[PDB]
Amino acid sequence: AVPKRRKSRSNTRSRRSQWKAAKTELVGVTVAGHAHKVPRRLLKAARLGLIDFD
Amino acid sequence: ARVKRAVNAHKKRRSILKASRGYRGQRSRLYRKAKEQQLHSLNYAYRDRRARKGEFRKLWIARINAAARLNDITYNRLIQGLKAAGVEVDRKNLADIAISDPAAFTALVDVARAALPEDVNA
Amino acid sequence: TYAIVKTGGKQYKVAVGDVVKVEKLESEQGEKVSLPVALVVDGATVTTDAKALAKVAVTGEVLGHTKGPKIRIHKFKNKTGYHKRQGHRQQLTVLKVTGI
Amino acid sequence: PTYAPKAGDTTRSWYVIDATDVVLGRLAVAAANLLRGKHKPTFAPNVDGGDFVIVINADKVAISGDKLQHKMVYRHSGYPGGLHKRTIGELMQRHPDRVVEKAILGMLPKNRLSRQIQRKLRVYAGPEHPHSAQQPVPYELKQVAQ
Amino acid sequence: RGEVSGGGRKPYRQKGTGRARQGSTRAPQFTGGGVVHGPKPRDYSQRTPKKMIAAALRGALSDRARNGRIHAITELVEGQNPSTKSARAFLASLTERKQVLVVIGRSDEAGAKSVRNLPGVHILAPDQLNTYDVLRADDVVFSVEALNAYIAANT
Amino acid sequence: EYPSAVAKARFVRVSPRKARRVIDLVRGRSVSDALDILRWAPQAASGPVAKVIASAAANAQNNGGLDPATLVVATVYADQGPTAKRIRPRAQGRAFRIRRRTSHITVVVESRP
RNA sequence: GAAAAGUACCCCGGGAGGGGAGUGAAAGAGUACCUGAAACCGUGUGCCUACAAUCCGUCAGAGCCUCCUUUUCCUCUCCGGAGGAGGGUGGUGAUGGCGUGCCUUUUGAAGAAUGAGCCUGCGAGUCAGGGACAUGUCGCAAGGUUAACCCGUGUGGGGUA
RNA sequence: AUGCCGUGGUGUAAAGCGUGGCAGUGAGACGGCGGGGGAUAAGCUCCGUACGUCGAAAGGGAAACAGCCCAGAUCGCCGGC
RNA sequence: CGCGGCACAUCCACCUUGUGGUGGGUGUGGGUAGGGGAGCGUCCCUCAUUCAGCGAAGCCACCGGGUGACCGGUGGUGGA
Ligand SMILES: [Mg+2]
Ligand SMILES: [Mg+2]
Ligand SMILES: [Mg+2]
Ligand SMILES: [Mg+2]
Ligand SMILES: [Mg+2]
Ligand SMILES: [Mg+2]
Ligand SMILES: [Mg+2]
Ligand SMILES: [Mg+2]
Ligand SMILES: [Mg+2]
Ligand SMILES: [Mg+2]
Ligand SMILES: [Mg+2]
Ligand SMILES: [Mg+2]
Ligand SMILES: [Mg+2]
Ligand SMILES: [Mg+2]
Ligand SMILES: [Mg+2]
Ligand SMILES: [Mg+2]
Ligand SMILES: [Mg+2]
Ligand SMILES: [Mg+2]
Ligand SMILES: [Mg+2]
Ligand SMILES: [Mg+2]
Ligand SMILES: [Mg+2]
Ligand SMILES: [Mg+2]
Ligand SMILES: [Mg+2]
Ligand SMILES: [Mg+2]
Ligand SMILES: [Mg+2]
Ligand SMILES: [Mg+2]
Ligand SMILES: [Mg+2]
Ligand SMILES: [Mg+2]
Ligand SMILES: [Mg+2]
Ligand SMILES: [Mg+2]
Ligand SMILES: [Mg+2]
Ligand SMILES: [Mg+2]
Ligand SMILES: [Mg+2]
Ligand SMILES: [Mg+2]
Ligand SMILES: [Mg+2]
Ligand SMILES: [Mg+2]
Ligand SMILES: [Mg+2]
Ligand SMILES: [Mg+2]
Ligand SMILES: [Mg+2]
Ligand SMILES: [Mg+2]
Ligand SMILES: [Mg+2]
Ligand SMILES: [Mg+2]
Ligand SMILES: [Mg+2]
Ligand SMILES: [Mg+2]
Ligand SMILES: [Mg+2]
Ligand SMILES: [Mg+2]
Ligand SMILES: [Mg+2]
Repeated sequence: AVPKRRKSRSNTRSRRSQWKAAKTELVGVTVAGHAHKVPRRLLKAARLGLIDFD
Repeated sequence: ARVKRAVNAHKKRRSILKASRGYRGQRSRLYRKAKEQQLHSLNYAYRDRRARKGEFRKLWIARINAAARLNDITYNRLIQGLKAAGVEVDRKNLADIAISDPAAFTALVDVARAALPEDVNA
Repeated sequence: TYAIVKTGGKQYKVAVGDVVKVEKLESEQGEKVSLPVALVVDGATVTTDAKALAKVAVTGEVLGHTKGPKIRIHKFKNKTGYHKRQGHRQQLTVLKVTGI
Repeated sequence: PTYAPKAGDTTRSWYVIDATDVVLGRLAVAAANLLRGKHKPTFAPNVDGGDFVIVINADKVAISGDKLQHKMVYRHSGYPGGLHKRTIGELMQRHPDRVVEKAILGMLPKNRLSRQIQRKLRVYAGPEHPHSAQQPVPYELKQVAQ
Repeated sequence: RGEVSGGGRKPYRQKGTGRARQGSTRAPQFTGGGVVHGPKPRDYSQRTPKKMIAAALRGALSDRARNGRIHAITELVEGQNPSTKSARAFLASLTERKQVLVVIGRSDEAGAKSVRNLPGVHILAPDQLNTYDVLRADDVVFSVEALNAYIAANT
Repeated sequence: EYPSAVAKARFVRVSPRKARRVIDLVRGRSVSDALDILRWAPQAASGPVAKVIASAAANAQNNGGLDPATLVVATVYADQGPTAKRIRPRAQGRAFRIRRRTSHITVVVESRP
């Protein structure tokens, strides 16, 4: 099966705009006084110092 | 002498693309497709310039019929009576009158009704 | 008051002070023209009669000569190689109604 | 140029038609014309002029007995063998208002504007309607003599 | 396409490929291919009869004479040493127009060299007069010997 | 309208579509929020984009002398850069082309209360 | 670039790259470099679009947005015009009618016959000959004309076979 | 009955005839009328028809609908029959 | 049919009374293969003239024009 004809700009764009990244929600944490923002699932690691904030 | 085509050849391309502004798809972007759409567009415009006279007459007739039946007479007999009375007011102006001066339209209806024959079926 | 003036093969509903674009008249700019009418409404009266109307004319003043919109024609037929381009620009005359 | 209706130009009124003995086709034509606004000199085919129409006593409309016995109403569900037929008699037994509404809708122009036009139609089977807040003036079918 | 380098063999198979058959790589539709009906060396020259040639030259000189643009001089420079300055002064005295034709004998080297490099001055021998040069010239300047030679040649 | 600073990253070796996927996450946000959104974004193109945004903020603070705490990512987009072409051999002697696309990433940050 | 005068120095950055400075008439010439079109890909923005069956246009046509002018109003008016009305540009197009893509080949194709993904550039009645026929025009005219060749800086003058 | 030849009148611009230059065409289709072949079937096949349309003809009508009915588009008009 | 613009042919009178123009009647102006007539645009040479580092070409936008191919003006970019 091969495409019968090339898609139109609108038809291509409607599908192409659905390929996007989901944004992760971030919470606030303070380590050694400095305050950072981390994803909530890493809150325990951030508190215990296993997170390298760079 | 050898002549490059580009300078001469771009004039019709620019004109066609300028004329095809507002089309959607390839029809406003590519010269070859805009050319075909231009052919169709100008044929449609030529046909519709002639057909719109009939369309406007149709609209006028409909509005005149509405006003006549409001004044209790058919379009049939209103036109026949106006012809008999020798009133040569246009259909366009008749519709304009019907919308703008209903009293004048009523007066015209009485004139046509008077000019109508005593029995229209003889 | 207003009237239905006949000119150039067409009819126009005009009142005093109106400006109308009509077909070209062989009249220069500035001078006056008198035109026949098909109906005169002066409130409740319509006068609806050839004899009474033939003695009434509207007086207009030629405001100038203009042109209609440019019309482009490109006649075309399906599989023939037939094409025909053509342009047109109708000549018009502008009237200012001052009479009735 | 000829008059072109603007937004806010159009005015609407309320009409109530009693269908106690009117022929179905006659009633449908009258209602369709009223809905579309063909009775007004300001009519334009691209503008939804026209007035609200209420039909009462829809169960009393005049239909011939052979029509009640033989006129079919068809529907296809989309599945194979999905054709369902009922007689006008059964339809009048169950939903008399639907017979009238279907007749009226068959007479409107088949375009988008008719979808918005038909929203002004109310058909009731009994002699009562809830729109007493509006004041529907009675409308009777008349024929202008020619 | 027969003279472009290469292009001898058929590039690939006619059938079973899905592409246009091509015959040679130097076909005119190819980039770098041959030129169709292109320029070749040509000889531009016509067989105008002598009677017409002579009549045209005579008409040109007649126009010049009738309008009064014909001058005759004995010589251009007094001595045997060319002097562009004096020659230019002499022609400026004779006429003031941009283009000048000078007809002098083939043996008058001092006169030739004196006006050789003056802008707007053209030199030719009496037996080499022709319509293009005469019509280009605003004025015609004859040496006496040149004028007599031309008149004697044409009887 | 607002004081601003610009930064550009030309010839970055990431496909423009892949760069857009992460740019759309931070367009319009403040610099501080955009930086950590890109920090915790799992996509690989989050690195270069974060570098450009940080460089633009640095330009604003250093050259323009603007307060870093008020910087907002106002404009950001990714254009196509030059594309290099490679060949991938396939079955039965066929040879397919491969494109190595690059991007030009432009960021404008402006300071506003 | 006329000339390397090919960006000292500082900043972000592992680099790449960039910003500020600086050179230059010009960086709207930064060794990816004269000019810098189209296809193609973004970002901002005005209008429209999630009850509708659309060869994608055309004719009719409301409503919005924008920019200018004629009125009456803020008369602060030297203002300027907010704003009110009218009129006109330009953008968009709810809604109504009409409407079977181009080429080729065919008796006949919107055709479910052929060909074309798109743009830019290139790609097909030419040249030779005192050839042949017919015409327009010019010179000479019961005559017209030279070929080879000769002489001239040439396109000019000779040359009767 | 028509059709055909000649002749005298009347009418009719873009008929006709001669001689040259330049062609294209030589696969036609459907409909009406008269016939052959076929089974008096074929959207079948072959002839005739100063018969028509299409081909190479747009517009209105026949729901749509080369060949049927009306009618031959120089252009413009928001005029009329 | 009405009113206005265009073109071809013919006729009628004027101007050089056919090389052709002036005005007025009448007819005509669907069109494939094909025949005839007249034009637009690009480049090069020659003659005359004219513009150009106070900005040529090319490109882009806008505002206009012609019966057609097409044209002009203004601005921006650009650098012969
Ligand atoms: Mg499978
Ligand atoms: Mg649009
Ligand atoms: Mg008509
Ligand atoms: Mg055909
Ligand atoms: Mg070879
Ligand atoms: Mg071969
Ligand atoms: Mg090569
Ligand atoms: Mg070559
Ligand atoms: Mg010779
Ligand atoms: Mg192998
Ligand atoms: Mg400098
Ligand atoms: Mg420059
Ligand atoms: Mg430059
Ligand atoms: Mg490049
Ligand atoms: Mg460049
Ligand atoms: Mg909706
Ligand atoms: Mg449908
Ligand atoms: Mg539409
Ligand atoms: Mg339809
Ligand atoms: Mg076939
Ligand atoms: Mg096809
Ligand atoms: Mg298909
Ligand atoms: Mg087929
Ligand atoms: Mg085939
Ligand atoms: Mg096939
Ligand atoms: Mg294909
Ligand atoms: Mg030649
Ligand atoms: Mg001859
Ligand atoms: Mg016989
Ligand atoms: Mg012949
Ligand atoms: Mg044969
Ligand atoms: Mg045959
Ligand atoms: Mg038969
Ligand atoms: Mg038979
Ligand atoms: Mg057959
Ligand atoms: Mg037959
Ligand atoms: Mg054919
Ligand atoms: Mg037809
Ligand atoms: Mg015919
Ligand atoms: Mg038809
Ligand atoms: Mg009638
Ligand atoms: Mg005709
Ligand atoms: Mg013709
Ligand atoms: Mg032809
Ligand atoms: Mg300069
Ligand atoms: Mg040039
Ligand atoms: Mg320029």
